[PDB]
Amino acid sequence: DPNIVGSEHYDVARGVQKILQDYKSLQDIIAILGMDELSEEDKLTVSRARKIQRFLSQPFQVAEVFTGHLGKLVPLKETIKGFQQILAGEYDHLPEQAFYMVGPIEEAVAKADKLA
Amino acid sequence: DPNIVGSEHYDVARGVQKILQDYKSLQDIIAILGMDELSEEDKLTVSRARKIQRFLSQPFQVAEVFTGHLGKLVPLKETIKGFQQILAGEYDHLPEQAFYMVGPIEEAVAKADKLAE
Amino acid sequence: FTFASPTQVFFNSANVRQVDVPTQTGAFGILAAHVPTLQVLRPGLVVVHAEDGTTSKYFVSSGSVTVNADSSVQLLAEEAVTL
Amino acid sequence: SYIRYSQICAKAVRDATIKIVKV
Amino acid sequence: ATLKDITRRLKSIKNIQKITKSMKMVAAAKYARAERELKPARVYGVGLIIGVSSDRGLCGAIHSSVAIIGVGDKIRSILTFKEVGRRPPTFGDASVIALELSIIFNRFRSVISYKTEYSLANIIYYSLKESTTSEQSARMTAMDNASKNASEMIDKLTLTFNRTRQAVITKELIEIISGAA
Amino acid sequence: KQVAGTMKLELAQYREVAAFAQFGSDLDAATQQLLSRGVRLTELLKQGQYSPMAIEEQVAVIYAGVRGYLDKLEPSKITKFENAFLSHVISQHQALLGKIRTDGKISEESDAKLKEIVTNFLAGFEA
Repeated sequence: DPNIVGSEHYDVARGVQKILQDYKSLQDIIAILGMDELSEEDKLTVSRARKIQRFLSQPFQVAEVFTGHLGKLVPLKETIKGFQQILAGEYDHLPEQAFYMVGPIEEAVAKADKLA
Repeated sequence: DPNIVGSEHYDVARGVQKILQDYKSLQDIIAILGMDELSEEDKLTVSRARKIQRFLSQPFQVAEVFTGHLGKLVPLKETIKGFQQILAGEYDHLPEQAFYMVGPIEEAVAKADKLAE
Repeated sequence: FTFASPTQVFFNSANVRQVDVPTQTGAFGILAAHVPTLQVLRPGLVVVHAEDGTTSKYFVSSGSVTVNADSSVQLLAEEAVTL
Repeated sequence: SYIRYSQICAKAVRDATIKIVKV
Repeated sequence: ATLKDITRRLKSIKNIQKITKSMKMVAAAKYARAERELKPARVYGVGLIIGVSSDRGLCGAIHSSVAIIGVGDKIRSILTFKEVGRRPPTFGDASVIALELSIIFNRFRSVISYKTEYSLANIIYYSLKESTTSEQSARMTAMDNASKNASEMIDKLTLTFNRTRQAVITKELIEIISGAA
Repeated sequence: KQVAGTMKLELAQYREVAAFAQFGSDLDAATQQLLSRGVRLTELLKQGQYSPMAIEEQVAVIYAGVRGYLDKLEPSKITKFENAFLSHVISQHQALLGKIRTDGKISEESDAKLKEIVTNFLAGFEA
């Protein structure tokens, strides 16, 4: 609620949710035809939503063996900032797998550097 | 039955039902590929079927608050003739919303003029 | 000799004696030994003299005739109909 | 141009789809 | 989850599958027409960035492969000539393109493999004839793949339908036994 | 058995392609033919209520269509063809129908007799 968590926190949360529901609606046509048959408006939401999906995932400290990776604890302000930038279109050039299983937004950039 | 309501009445009833049933199969195409894919013969039957859909509808005299304008009673002989004319393609020049919520076929002609200016 | 419209092909790499051709300046009868030239056509008849002496008559509206350094000619029109 | 001339000759000899989009 | 929702979805995807399979044979028949007319076109056209495509999509990686001018409305869709692909390309269409005014198009090989004065209009005609033969055969495969994807989708939903059908029977039966006991 | 066996196969060949009739002016010439034979044989199976037909009248109307006399005939006027064709054969050729019924089969004489009727009836109808 904007009155409790803040107007910026709420809007980003609802932005993340809007694009994921928009992506979920196209799921059928994507499976029949393909991502390449979508419009330029839809292809842009799909790429961003798929990056948002992966940036939602997180390595857990209890799952330090199940993954072999390091446990990540991300502050609230940095969590809001991270998703806000993907929604505004700041990391459109970056690959999908860079957002998969990372801590803050800075690690998504640092992961993309190794794949360059 | 042709031997009850008349062969003229019966054939219009089945004719109206035939084009609406055929339109249903055409609706399955324009849902995915769109209106641009249909043949000139196809969009002729679609426009007629859509006009017949609306001409089946009429304002009721107990439903003044729902549709806005008053209700009216349509005689049987005018009902057979009305749909008969649309099936022949006599009103392919008239707009679609001219058949919506009107009485006899004469009201559809008068409404077509009222949509222009 | 190659003679073709966008619709159909009449001759495919002949093997022919001579071809009468309408050209912007009068007409040209291209023999087997003709100078390398590039010419543009006008509304007129094409007469094809077959290697066995026989004749073929078609009509040409417009196009181009191309005779290369060797003994090869490619005639192409926008439309060619009989008769 | 010769193209305009060629198409005019084409119209007369037949006596025996694309649309223009400009921003 | 309800039988009614699954029955509706089955008929929905079956409608897509029947349409995509109906366009596989259309793009097989139109390709046969396009290759029959490409033989006399190849022998006709032998002797600035021009992109050749069409308005009609659903043909796979054809519009994406080709990377004022620009024939085919789907090539300007990324950043002009409109109304192509619906009917086979005539010489008159290639003439109008030359009238308004170093060339990129898809060259036909087979059904699987592809590659991306008066004489100037002939090159435009050569590209147009080659493009539509490429566009149709690529659409043949695109809708063949889509008809496979829709059929796999039906198969998965049919298994759900059968589980739900069994589930409803048992649920009705328990409500009767319990009501008796 | 003679006209049914052919009809059974032709209608089965139709059903394997019938689901693609909405584009039935864009397919191969071979499939278009199967579509045409299918729709014409279907129109033959349509019947009015309270008016059942004798077996010899049934085989004669099915004979037309199964032999391909309705292929170049508008689908809407197949029923109008049948009712007129049946009325004519009942009036003029009682001996023919009487022979198909009594023999229980289609003799080569009755087959030729029917052929001369339908060919000449078609030309008058399609004019």
